[PDB]
Amino acid sequence: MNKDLLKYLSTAPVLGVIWIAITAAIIVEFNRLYPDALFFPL
Amino acid sequence: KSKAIPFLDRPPALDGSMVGDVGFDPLNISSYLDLRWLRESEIKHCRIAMLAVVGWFVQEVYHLPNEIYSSSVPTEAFWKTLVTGPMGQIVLWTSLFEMISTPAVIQMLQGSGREPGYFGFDPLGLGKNPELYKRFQLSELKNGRLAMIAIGGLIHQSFLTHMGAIQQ
Amino acid sequence: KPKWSKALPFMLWPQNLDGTMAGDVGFDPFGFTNVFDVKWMREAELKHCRIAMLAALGFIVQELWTFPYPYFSKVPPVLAHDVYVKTGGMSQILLFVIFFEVISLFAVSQMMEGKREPGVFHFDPLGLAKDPDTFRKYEWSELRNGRLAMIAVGGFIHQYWVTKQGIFEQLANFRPLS
Amino acid sequence: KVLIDRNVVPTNFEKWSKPGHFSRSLAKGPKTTTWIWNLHADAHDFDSHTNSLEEISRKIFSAHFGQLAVIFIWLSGMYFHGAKFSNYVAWLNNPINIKPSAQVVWPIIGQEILNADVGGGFQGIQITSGLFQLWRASGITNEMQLYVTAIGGLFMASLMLFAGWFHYHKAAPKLEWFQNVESMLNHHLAGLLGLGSLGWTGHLIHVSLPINKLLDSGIVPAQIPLPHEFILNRNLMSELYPSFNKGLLPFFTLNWNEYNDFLTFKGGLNPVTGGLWLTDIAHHHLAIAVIFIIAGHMYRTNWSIGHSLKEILDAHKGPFTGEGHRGLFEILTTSWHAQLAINLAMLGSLSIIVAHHMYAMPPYPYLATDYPTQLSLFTHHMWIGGFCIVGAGAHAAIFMVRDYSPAQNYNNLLDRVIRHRDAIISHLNWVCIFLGFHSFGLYIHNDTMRALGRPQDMFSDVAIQLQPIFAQWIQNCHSIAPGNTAPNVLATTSYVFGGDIISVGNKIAIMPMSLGTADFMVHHIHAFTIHVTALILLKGVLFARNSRLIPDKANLGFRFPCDGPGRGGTCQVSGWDHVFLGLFWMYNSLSIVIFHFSWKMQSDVWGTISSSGDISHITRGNFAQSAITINGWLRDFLWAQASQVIQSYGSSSSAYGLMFLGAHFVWAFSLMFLFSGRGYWQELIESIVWAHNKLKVAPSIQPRALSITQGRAVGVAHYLLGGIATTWAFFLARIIAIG
Amino acid sequence: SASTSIIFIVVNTICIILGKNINLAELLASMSLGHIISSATVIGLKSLNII
Ligand code: CLA
Ligand code: CLA
Ligand code: CLA
Ligand code: CLA
Ligand SMILES: CC1=C(/C=C/C(C)=C/C=C/C(C)=C/C=C/C=C(C)/C=C/C=C(C)/C=C/C2=C(C)C[C@@H](O)CC2(C)C)C(C)(C)C[C@H](O)C1
Ligand SMILES: CC1=C(/C=C/C(C)=C/C=C/C(C)=C/C=C/C=C(C)/C=C/C=C(C)/C=C/C2=C(C)C[C@@H](O)CC2(C)C)C(C)(C)C[C@H](O)C1
Ligand SMILES: COC1=C(OC)C(=O)C(C/C=C(\C)CC/C=C(\C)CC/C=C(\C)CCC=C(C)C)=C(C)C1=O
Ligand code: SF4
Repeated sequence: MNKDLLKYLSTAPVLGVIWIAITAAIIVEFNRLYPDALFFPL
Repeated sequence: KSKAIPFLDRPPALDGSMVGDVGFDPLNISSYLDLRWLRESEIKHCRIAMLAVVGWFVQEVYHLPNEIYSSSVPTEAFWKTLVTGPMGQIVLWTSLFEMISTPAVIQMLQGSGREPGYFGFDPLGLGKNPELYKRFQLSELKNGRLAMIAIGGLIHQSFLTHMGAIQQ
Repeated sequence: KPKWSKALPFMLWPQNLDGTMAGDVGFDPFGFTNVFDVKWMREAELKHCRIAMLAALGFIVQELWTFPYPYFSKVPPVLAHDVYVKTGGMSQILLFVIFFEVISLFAVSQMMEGKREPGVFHFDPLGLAKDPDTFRKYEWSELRNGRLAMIAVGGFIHQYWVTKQGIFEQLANFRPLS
Repeated sequence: KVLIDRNVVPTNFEKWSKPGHFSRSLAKGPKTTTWIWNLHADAHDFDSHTNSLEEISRKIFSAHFGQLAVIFIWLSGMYFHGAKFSNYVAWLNNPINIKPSAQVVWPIIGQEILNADVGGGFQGIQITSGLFQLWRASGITNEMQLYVTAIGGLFMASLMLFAGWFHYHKAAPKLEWFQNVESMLNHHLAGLLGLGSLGWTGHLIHVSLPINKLLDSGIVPAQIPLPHEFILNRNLMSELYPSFNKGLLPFFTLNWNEYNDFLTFKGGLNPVTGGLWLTDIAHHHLAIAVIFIIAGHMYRTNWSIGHSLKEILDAHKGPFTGEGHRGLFEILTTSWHAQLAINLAMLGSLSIIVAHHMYAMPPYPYLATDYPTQLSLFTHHMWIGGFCIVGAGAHAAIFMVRDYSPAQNYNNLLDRVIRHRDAIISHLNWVCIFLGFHSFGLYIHNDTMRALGRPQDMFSDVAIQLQPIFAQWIQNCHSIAPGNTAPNVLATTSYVFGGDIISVGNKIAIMPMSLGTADFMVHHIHAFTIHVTALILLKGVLFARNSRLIPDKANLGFRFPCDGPGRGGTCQVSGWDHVFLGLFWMYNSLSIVIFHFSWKMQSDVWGTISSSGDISHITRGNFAQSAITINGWLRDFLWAQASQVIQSYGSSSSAYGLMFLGAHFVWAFSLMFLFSGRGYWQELIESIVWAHNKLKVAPSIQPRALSITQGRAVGVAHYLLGGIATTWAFFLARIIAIG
Repeated sequence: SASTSIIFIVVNTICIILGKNINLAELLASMSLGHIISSATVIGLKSLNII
């Protein structure tokens, strides 16, 4: 893959957005599949 | 000068090169629009007219099967074939050709060297001889110029009347 | 190169079509290769060629034969799309097309860097074109068959939408339009 | 002449990983976090990147294609949401009893509550953009037509994105091309506006007219022929509009009166839909098309005929104005900022005209009795107008700092304005004080008198009257004009001036708006707030280059925080700082305009009618007696109408409750930036940096407090966002409940 | 009709005569102004049922 493009994908805002979006997705998907966890079940 | 109008002067743009140049441009529109553009347009009108003239006559005599194709009066033939299909096709396939022709007109004006009206269509090899080519070009233009006026009559006569040319 | 286009004698040979590639008869009137890279366009051309050829043959064979199980069961090709979306068979094909296309992403980037020729995957298991001259001959056939299949597939799908007949059903009867 | 340079700029990603490549100052890279902010702030300040006017012009032209691409994607999205995620078709069938919706939320963390019961078996967010009414007027009757329009939008977006790339990287026009202002005007008048209007007339006559006539007669949408049927089968048209039997012969022979069935001059409103007659709209567009195509033959291009703009300007000079308009042609063909200033002023002013004209002469079917849409459209277009006007001030000031020269402006109108700037600003200062006292002062008088139990001493309709007699007289002229000064018009331009109560369903579409003391008072508030906004912006422009306080201000530039604590203190002298202050006053001004609109319409226009004919207004005519004190606005407007938004939790309007609070938060947060200064913050950051250094986790890009100017920018941006979004939530929650 | 054509011939002729090889831009400009003036005249007279 093109090195200049890869360098662009490594810039702070691009990595910032991608990483936050993945994190946000993980939280969304946990809450979509295991909803309403007010506490750890034990 | 000007052979056609000997009392009026020659059109400045019309030097004496193109075929069918008898110095006929009273309005001198060749000074305002490019002559290659005008000739390209003239030949296109010629060739459409000539086909349309023979179309006018032959449609009287013979017809294809199906009621849509059976209409002696050429003006009436349009209406029954408009929404049906045939005129959709004629438009479509001529549009295709014109879409391909559009960039050729552009690069002519830029200066490719393409003469106006040349599509290089000579299967039988008529006008391979330079001498024959020239006289063939004049006749095309003469006959086309004549057909342009002729098709005008056929249509306008058919408006006045309500039959074809052979019927009238 | 021959100055005037071969396919269009009244138009100049496209400036960025050099005459060397297979399929080149100087046909680019709209001048796509003036602005876009020919390598990119050829990459695309061959991908469409190869997908269409598979499609053309698929349409033909599916109407003449299907696998002898009820899960398959004869349908018209165009309708089969929605049949197998429901079963999950179409998602399976999508799974492996995605896989190959994500890999191809790297191939296309390396092509644009000049490290790979458009359309080349070095795929010749049976070794039908070990000779350079047979390879160039077959390059032309691939393009010609591929270009034909691209249009042909257009025919099949549209004629079905109109006639509501298969390929061979229509050739058996051949009823004209209204 | 077409003048272009080819293959100018290579296309690769090399510079994408080199932030701030475009600027000499930024290309060296950061030493400090200030650099990160500067990168964004300077990205589109193209004339700060280069001195070449040609280079600047090329970037602008290409950026414009970028904007158009974005607008096509947005437009495409609206159509696609219409096709895929809306109750458009259901609404089409029953527009009085279905609320429009074209946004549906996914069921996550309980947010599906927001899918409201809008009717037609549908659940979704109720929209207020007016798209459904637009699409109905266009003759769209099914989701297929919306899908295809959406796809066409994506095609256009891609075409704009290509043109942007092409005209920057591959075929960039030369400066001489851009300076062809005579040719540009001819094409934009005749071509863009003229042919645009003619083309739309074509749609109206051939598609909108028939479909809407059939819809209004009560034909079911699915039973109406598709648009092309009306074109191919003329008899379908001639059934509806008999003049179509005569074809185009009346046009070419100037028997235009033959077309008086589909080209009308009715006035008033369609009684079925409560919108303007489409036959009037068709005639409007045909007339406009003709005028514009003629207008676009004014200027000289490649032939002998036409005017030179320079020659016109140079002739207009009189005994009061020195060299007159001499030198303006040079300004307006060498300064993009000067062009932007004019064009923002006019575009903004136009948006405001659109707001007023669309509520009073509702052009779409079922717009007038969609109260949420009426309120939303007026408010939206007022805001857009305000922001553009403040922008005009910004770009007028930038011109004065960067592009003005004395040699170009010797004793012309521009020079003569700046040579009496003290006379202009002193008088505007006075008129603002006068207006302030004699507008707001009347409310304070009234509050005091009513609190003291002296209603007889108030300015009111039932005490000391201040009747807007001139406005009342104009209303009367407009009401009697049909068949008089407008003899061939059948009905009023607007029922707002007088005449009938138009109703659709049992909802009032439009009716006469009485003007009394409360109307007089609020009009002088608008005069006041607009004059002050003008004062601030005008002062910024006229003192951008220098003042008695700072003789060399232009050398400091457009955007600088101050010139130090000396001379008494010089904070906020720059042109930029006048825009900053002007934004708050524009905000103040337009807030009162939209509040006036909201309350007046609910009190005196919108409501229900009985069969007997008894009007019941949403707030029951309380405006006359309540809108003449500040307490009345606080109580009968803010407190009373906030009941909807404030009681929205646990319902489909709960999003508005949340946005209302969220917007109050953002507003208050803005005050941290506006009231503080960076000296405090830079010191605080020093202690925090100490802790990071101690733990070996300090960044190499050193943390800095925001610049003085950025502090101000952040402050005003949060103030506006918070303030405007609060009103948005307030308005929508209210009007969706009661309207 | 004659009256329509007469007004057109006369008005457009005056536009050519007062317009001052031939210059086609000037001719087209003159005829265009002639059409505008002629159209408004005809339509006007028609409205007064004179023509
Ligand atoms: C590489 C591993 C792999 C695996 C595990 C699967 C698994 C499946 N495929 Mg998929 N598929 C694959 C690759 C794979 N596929 C590839 C490369 C393609 C070409 C794009 C497809 C195209 C495809 C289509 C069009 C469809 C499937 C379907 C299926 C499902 C059939 C369910 C069933 O009832 O089986 C029944 C199985 C048998 C009766 C036994 C068959 C034995 C064969 C030889 C398979 C064993 C292969 C084994 C994993 C590897 C080598 C074995 C060894 C002997 C050499 C199953 C989930 C179908 C589906 O979606 O059903 C709902 C379906 O319609 N696949
Ligand atoms: C398709 C690939 C492509 C590539 C590789 C290039 C490459 C280049 N362009 Mg070109 N350009 C392109 C397409 C492309 N462009 C298109 C489509 C346009 C029309 C807009 C342009 C118009 C253009 C201009 C006017 C300029 C360039 C310039 C450049 C150079 C610098 C770009 C840079 O560093 O900023 C990278 C910037 C970005 C990645 C951001 C772009 C943002 C886009 C345009 C809008 C985003 C949408 C929206 C605002 C998002 C909002 C989100 C929301 C949260 C608010 C670089 C050689 C500049 C130069 O200096 O050359 C000498 C320059 O001035 N380009
Ligand atoms: C008929 C001629 C014509 C037309 C229609 C336009 C239209 C436009 N020009 Mg202008 N322009 C023209 C001639 C024309 N120009 C000439 C001769 C010059 C040189 C003197 C310029 C120099 C110029 C500059 C420097 C700029 C413009 C810009 C614009 C856009 C302004 C923004 C807007 O209103 O969006 C309205 C949007 C639309 C109407 C949708 C897009 C329309 C596309 C481009 C096609 C329109 C024409 C097409 C032939 C119609 C198709 C008909 C169909 C039935 C087949 C607008 C698209 C600005 C711009 O935004 O550039 C990108 C800009 O900066 N123009
Ligand atoms: C056609 C309209 C138009 C155009 C083409 C320009 C063009 C320009 N402006 Mg002008 N301006 C305009 C309208 C316009 N402006 C309007 C309407 C105003 C009043 C607000 C101004 C006031 C103004 C000022 C005060 C200044 C400019 C400046 C500039 C120049 C640089 C802009 C830049 O780099 O910022 C890059 C863009 C950003 C940093 C984006 C910031 C986004 C803000 C905060 C709003 C976002 C809110 C969003 C809508 C909602 C919430 C988002 C969500 C994420 C929470 C550029 C020449 C600057 C200059 O120095 O010129 C020489 C300058 O100082 N403009
Ligand atoms: C200089 C020249 C002179 C000759 C000049 C002379 C007057 C020029 C003659 C040409 C003109 C008048 C013909 C006009 C022809 C106009 C066209 C060609 C008809 C278009 C109709 C369409 C096509 C629409 C029809 C449709 C309608 C809608 C009805 C529908 O039913 C279907 C169709 C059928 C399609 C002389 C005399 C001095 C001699 C000198 O030596 C050389
Ligand atoms: C140059 C050439 C000329 C030819 C020119 C001429 C005009 C060429 C034009 C051919 C075009 C129109 C082909 C168009 C191909 C259309 C495509 C292939 C359609 C894809 C359909 C999809 C694939 C369906 C998806 C479906 C849908 C949508 C939805 C689903 O539910 C179901 C499925 C089933 C998936 C000549 C004639 C002069 C001869 C000369 O010799 C040289
Ligand atoms: C006079 O008014 C003011 C200042 O001076 C004019 C200030 O300076 C500040 C202080 C504010 C600052 C310094 C800006 C805050 C910026 C942020 C949050 C830091 C940005 C950090 C990142 C992008 C990294 C985080 C990474 C991810 C989450 C992915 C305030 C409050 C202020 O009132
Ligand atoms: S307080 Fe700030 S803005 Fe004012 S003079 Fe001092 S440094 Fe400048």
